[PDB]
Amino acid sequence: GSVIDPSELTFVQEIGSGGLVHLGYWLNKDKVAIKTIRGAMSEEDFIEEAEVMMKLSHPKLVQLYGVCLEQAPICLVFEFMEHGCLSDYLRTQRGLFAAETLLGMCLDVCEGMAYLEEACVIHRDLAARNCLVGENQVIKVSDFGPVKWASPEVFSFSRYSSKSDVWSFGVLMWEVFSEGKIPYERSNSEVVEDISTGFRLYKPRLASTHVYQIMNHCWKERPEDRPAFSRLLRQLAEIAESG
Ligand SMILES: CCC(O)(CC)c1ccc2cc(-c3[nH]nc4cc(-c5ccccc5)sc34)[nH]c2c1
Repeated sequence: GSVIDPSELTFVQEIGSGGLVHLGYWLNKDKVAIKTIRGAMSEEDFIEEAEVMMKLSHPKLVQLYGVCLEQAPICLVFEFMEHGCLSDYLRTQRGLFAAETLLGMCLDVCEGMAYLEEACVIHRDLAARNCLVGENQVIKVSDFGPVKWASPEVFSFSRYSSKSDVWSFGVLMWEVFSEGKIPYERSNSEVVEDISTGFRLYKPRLASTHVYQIMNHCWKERPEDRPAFSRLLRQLAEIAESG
């Protein structure tokens, strides 16, 4: 449920585009991020994803205040994340990040994805662009309600599972350690044929041998050979404890 009246919301500034993302206030008190509809995408599916997001509670997942239904275009009322999009945050603060900080960001994404794995929810589009940065560099997973991030089962047979999101997490891990670099920067059919041949993303300078090894385990051809998010969480924690 959670229905918000349009008069309660106050639009301040446009902060994102795709629909549009606006910085605003709810009841003239709380800082909120308002996601308005474009056109493309169904109005019911946009609300169906919001109902799923409001039922999943984890400190590493973005929380929703409510939904505006009365006036069209309809909108989602999200909590405001101070530093915004992860991919953009990595590019702006490039060269200022330490290896420990970048690994800490990957552990935050893996925490939220381990919760979704147990709750049997497939993300379908896990990327650095769909991750948000809050206060004290805390990373939260969004849009949990593009073949570069897709696994061989997805771009050829459209088989979605928890192991296909593991492949996406491997590509996400590459974006973090490369400090916001575009993966396979190359057309869709060019990369889809490159992956099957045996070509993967190169080793980033900031990432270590143990970090890149975990990325390749996520990049395994067979879904069964890839480790689960629950296992990956403990493997990433072992690197942070030692080096
Ligand atoms: C310096 C970062 C800043 O420029 C500050 C205004 C910025 C830019 C963009 C965003 C977006 C957010 C944000 N907070 N919470 C959400 C949820 C979002 C969302 C978008 C699409 C689908 C689902 C959720 S975007 C967002 N905070 C920002 C902060």
